[PDB]
Amino acid sequence: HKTFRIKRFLAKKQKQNRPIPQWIRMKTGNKIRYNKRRHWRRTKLGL
Amino acid sequence: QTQKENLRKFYKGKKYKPLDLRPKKTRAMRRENLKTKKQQRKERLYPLRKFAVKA
Amino acid sequence: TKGTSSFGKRRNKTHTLCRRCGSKCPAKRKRKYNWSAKAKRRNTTGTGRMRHLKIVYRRFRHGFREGTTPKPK
Amino acid sequence: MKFNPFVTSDRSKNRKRHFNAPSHIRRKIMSSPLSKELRQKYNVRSMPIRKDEVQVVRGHYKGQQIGKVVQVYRKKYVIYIERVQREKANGTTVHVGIHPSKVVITRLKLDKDRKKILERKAKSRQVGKE
Amino acid sequence: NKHQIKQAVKKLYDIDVAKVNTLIRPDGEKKAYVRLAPDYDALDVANKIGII
RNA sequence: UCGGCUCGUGCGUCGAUGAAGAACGCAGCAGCUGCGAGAAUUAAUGUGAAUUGCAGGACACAUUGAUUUCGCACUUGCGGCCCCGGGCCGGGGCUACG
RNA sequence: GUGCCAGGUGGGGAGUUUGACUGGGGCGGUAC
RNA sequence: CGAAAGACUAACGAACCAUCUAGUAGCUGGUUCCCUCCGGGGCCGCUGCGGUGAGCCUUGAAGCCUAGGGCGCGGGCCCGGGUGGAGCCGCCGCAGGUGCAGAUCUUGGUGGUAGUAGCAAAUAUUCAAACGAGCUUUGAAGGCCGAGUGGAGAAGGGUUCCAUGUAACAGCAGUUGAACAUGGGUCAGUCGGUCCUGAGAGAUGGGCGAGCGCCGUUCGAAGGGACGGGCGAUGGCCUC
RNA sequence: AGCAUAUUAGUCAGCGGAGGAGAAGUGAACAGGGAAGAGCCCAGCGCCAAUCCCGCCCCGGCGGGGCGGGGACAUGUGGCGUACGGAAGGGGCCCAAGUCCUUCUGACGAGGCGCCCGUGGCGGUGGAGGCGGUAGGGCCCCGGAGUCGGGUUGCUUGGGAAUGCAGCCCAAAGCGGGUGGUAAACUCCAUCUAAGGCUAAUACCGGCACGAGACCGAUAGUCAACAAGUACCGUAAGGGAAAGUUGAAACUUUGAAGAGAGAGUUCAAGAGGCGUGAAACCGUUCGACCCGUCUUGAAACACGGACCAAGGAGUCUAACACGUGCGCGAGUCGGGGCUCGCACGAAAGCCCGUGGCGCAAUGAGCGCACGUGUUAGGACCCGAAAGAUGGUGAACUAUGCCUGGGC
Repeated sequence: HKTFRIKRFLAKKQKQNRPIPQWIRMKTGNKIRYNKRRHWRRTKLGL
Repeated sequence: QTQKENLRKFYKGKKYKPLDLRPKKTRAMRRENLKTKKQQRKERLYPLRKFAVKA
Repeated sequence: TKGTSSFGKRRNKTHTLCRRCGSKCPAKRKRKYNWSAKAKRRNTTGTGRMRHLKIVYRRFRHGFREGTTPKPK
Repeated sequence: MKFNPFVTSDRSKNRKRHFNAPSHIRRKIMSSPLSKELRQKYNVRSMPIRKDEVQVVRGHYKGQQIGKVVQVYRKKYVIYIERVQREKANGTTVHVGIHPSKVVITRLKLDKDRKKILERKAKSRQVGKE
Repeated sequence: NKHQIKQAVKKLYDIDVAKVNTLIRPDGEKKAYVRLAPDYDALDVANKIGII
């Protein structure tokens, strides 16, 4: 039992839980080395 | 752009036109030289004069 | 049993997401106070997109001109 | 000495403006001097470098050989030259970036825009001389 | 909605639709299963579209 | 040291034509940032041959020419009025208080 | 009945105080 | 709020959050260089500014290290050597957020303890083979759960579900995993929501209120809807 | 040095409303000197609806002209007139001169010509006046009422028999009324004209865009130099980090692998996804009690201290006193103004002596600087139990109610 808004929030939170693309490490001024990753057990969503 | 230029040519000269065809400067700007006959007569009878001193 | 045992009975949410401020602010006016300047600066004009005020600044720098275009080639 | 206000002369501001310049400003920043022959011909000292025949006058690759510019990477403020290159670990060849201020333009890739820019600069120079 | 999806499929691919089922995927996209009319072969239609 | 702090100067421009703020979405290949279903931007003007992490723009040589959601209610719940099209469905415009 | 002033009542409530010395302090005492 | 214990009010003899607030303290703790005199002097040291040193420096600045040579009562300093890679110092003045061993000091790092305490609740494992560089899988035994250690849901979680593949984590290990990586998966007129009002919440009128507002929920010109008839509905041109 | 009036303080918190300015028109005023400078309009009383708003035609602040219908308005629009009396600047593109000789280096240095430009002596580029830039140029009439005033109450002020504000009661006059800093009666004098309205030197910790600094330099400076109000915590109100630096320029073999041995790049990896790189800690090759502290008394069976690095505590402003140094000296001392423009210059220079302090007391030297001391301020640094204002919670629990389930 979910609402549409909760489900959309969950979908957005799911689409953000991926590693960075590797080619971004090759850019000219890149300071990132890895991804704000979230684990369902380690950290809980704001609900 | 073509549709809106045609619409602006259409509504030109009309007193009332759609809001999007009305100028949008700022709510405050969208919200002067009239003088009363008294002030006009005062200005006519007593205008500011051009003068110099010590001559 | 007021500690660990009581923490296991946590099933019903007091709060949910707000439709105005998005936090988990029905009064027409916004909730803000002078005794929390940190809270005031966490949400103020400039912490968002300003998707209308920046254009206002750009248009002010030119006198709010409209109905004109740069001279065609 | 600089007297004009609204001009910075502050080190941090100058460096920030330099390192965050938009590409059309980096075009004029990445300018090179014209050779003595070209300078005499066009009455122009320097031009923004185009994707030109130039020489290298500083660094490891300085010399008299003339090479064609093959890439202008304004993001890295360097130009790639025809034969100014190096060998990688796996034997492949990679260009070595040279700053345009260390290159002398010997031949100009001329079009209508380049010719009008040269005419503008020469006319300003001759107005200044008069 | 199902009416709009059915009409859009009919107009785009010049075909008939028997029925439409819809779900909203856990990534937020809406997926539609369009069952075609019995007199239409979904394999040939898919080949026309480009898939399969 | 592309950041602060402090001082000074000029200006001193939000919003129902719908703001500040929030949500969601948008790139050929997460964040920040930029944008709004015309979504990593369209047009125009100036500038002038790049963008770049990776192949992928015929760039007319007159190098026109690279660089949305936040009437009644808040569950996408339920309407009403007038038109338009397809035969109930879809589209458009309306419908807050003072 | 309401508005304003006046007198009473009012630990229901508010604020505050409840000295010093001293063969520990309190009690006694005053050598304050 | 309390069948009363000052009990409970998100791990209470007046909750929690921010501000007033760096609240006050006759009280505890700490308070940083040398020498001299009684009981001031520092060719001591740090950072920056004005002058000066035709000062020093990629033929190597600062910084750091050094059982090297020395100077000074010392605060300290000079030189040798190393490594380091870009700036720095002397003198005359000016200025200060200017010298630490303590503050149950603040932050960061690291020891002995110490390969130590420990990895002991719920009866229990064994044989063979397979893959593999090297507790998993299969088969066979022996066992256990027996108002379940079974099969399904609600709240909550939010992808943990499925398949494939494979350092950190799973306090031993792992060829295994709710871990990591890649890619998939949730289909409704009939199962729910959606509809009703329940305790209750809460607009309008009205009242109160300096005001944001809140009191009140029946205490006001509160009906916008009915088959039936004529003007005009004529519109299909009057069936409905 | 308690505390209640007082102070804190009309201050924090709370509520409402703006503008580019607003408002005004313990402890103050007036006079004096400056910055600026600007004045006006209704009602009323009078004379003459003479006034205003809302289809057709003609010319990006919706106006002007003509023509015709509707309304407002006599319960009063307009003209004259109101105290001094009245009427009869942005945007774009450009413009000087060495990459000369020798030489150092991995690559603006050094030595020469000092050569060249200079109205031009910050940044980038592997220590620069000789690429962008910079400098200076180009395209007869005449008065506002539940108002004044009075009483009382509460707050407020320096306002004292009551400065201002407000509630309640009383409640006006017209040679009247207010004020004249002690209540009152009588009486002269002065001064203004309340109860209507408009109106351009000053303020600015927010915003847009700039310039600058005897400031900080990654435990500092904003919490935030970096995907920072982010990660993360809490139901929520809220709380809230850490975190900058390679360089100049990015094949063979052992092993399951991580990981190594060679080889290679580079000035350098004794720079290897990281400048330098300390200490703590680890691997390898005869006299003599422990400091800090409070204490009459400490080695104490008194407290703090496992070790190391970095940070860390007498400051600034104002006042006063005395001492010292300097200038002038019965005097001494310039907020404002003037000096062409703001690199330095928010400097410096010059001048209006108002004013301050001093030169006279009694009664009801100045200015500048430095030091030391005592203060008020956070007040040398850290430290309460408390108090106040506004908000967030009944997901635990407490009790009442509604609708279910179970024994």
